[PDB]
Amino acid sequence: SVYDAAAQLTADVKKDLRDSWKVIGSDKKGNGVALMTTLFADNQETIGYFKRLGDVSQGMANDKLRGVSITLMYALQNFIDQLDNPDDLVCVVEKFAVNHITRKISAAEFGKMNGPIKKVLASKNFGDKYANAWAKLVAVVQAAL
Amino acid sequence: SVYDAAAQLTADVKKDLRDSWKVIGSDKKGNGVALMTTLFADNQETIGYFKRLGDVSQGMANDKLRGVSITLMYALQNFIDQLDNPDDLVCVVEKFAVNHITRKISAAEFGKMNGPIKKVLASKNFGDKYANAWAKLVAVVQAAL
Ligand code: HEM
Ligand code: HEM
Repeated sequence: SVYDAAAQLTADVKKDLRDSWKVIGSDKKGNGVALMTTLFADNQETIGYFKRLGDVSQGMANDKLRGVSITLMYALQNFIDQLDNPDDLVCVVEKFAVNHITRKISAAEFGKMNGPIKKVLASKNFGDKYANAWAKLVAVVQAAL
Repeated sequence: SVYDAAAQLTADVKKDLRDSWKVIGSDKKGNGVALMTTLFADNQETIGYFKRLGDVSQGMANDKLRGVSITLMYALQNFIDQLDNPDDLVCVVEKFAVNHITRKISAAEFGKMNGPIKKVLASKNFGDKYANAWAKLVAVVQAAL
């Protein structure tokens, strides 16, 4: 359950999330677009869910893609900000899950963002320890899907 | 159209938006809920759009309402952060407008948030000058609806 998943965010996991976000969250536009373009490159099958965006290969030059990419980073910002209060983290995660459920995004589908996150993290000198930390946060959302 | 509305965001207006946000945005849960509950109190009819939230009379105590309220504040955070780049502000405003258009929320209906905003600002001692600045930000989003 989402409540059990949130409890998996231990002290050190929370710390690693904050430490890496401090760097990653510094460039929301750049890292956000990198996240999306990597998702579409490594998992081309997900492009169908983003028909509204148009030609996704344009990257940064695609206004709709840039809009979604920047907005995506503020969702991550939101999650990180709620790490101190599990009750708040959960209600925000559930809200966030509602819109993805409406788009029929499964927990398995949602989990594909883990690849992109791991790569962007590694490009900034953050290794497996951090990728695993972020995977735990993603799992919280997966539990609500 | 959206670009044209963003043009009213002059140097002075952006300055007041940033200064007032520094305070208002420092308690996203508290002020976010204040905005929502005030909207519902002053315009009871807007509750019709939030049936999914359940018993909104519970306010802060309502997990779903609290979830929407906190998240709402991150949309504003997004906008404030994009003020110095019209291109980015526009793509993020248009993305934001997509979900509200799907909900059949007209520009006039969206404008009802001006009252709550003015009242929340007043509670932190930000007068009409600041309320006017925020009305202009709301006008940019209204231009997309
Ligand atoms: C770290 C993981 C993810 C985060 C934090 C995230 C965040 C967001 C946010 C905040 C929005 C914009 C608000 C909204 O329209 O609901 C959004 C839109 C969307 N997301 Fe996710 N998302 C994630 C992963 C994914 C994945 C992996 C898929 C699909 C395989 C997905 C599919 C969608 C779709 C289709 C939209 C609508 C885009 C549009 O038409 O504007 N998301 N996501
Ligand atoms: C400053 C003004 C406003 C801001 C920044 C704002 C922000 C947001 C955000 C961030 C979301 C979550 C993402 C999404 O589902 O689209 C949202 C959801 C929503 N907003 Fe707005 N909004 C504003 C005003 C309004 C107004 C005035 C109405 C109605 C008259 C409205 C109706 C909705 C509805 C119905 C939802 C869905 C709530 C749910 O069931 O989860 N919004 N809004």
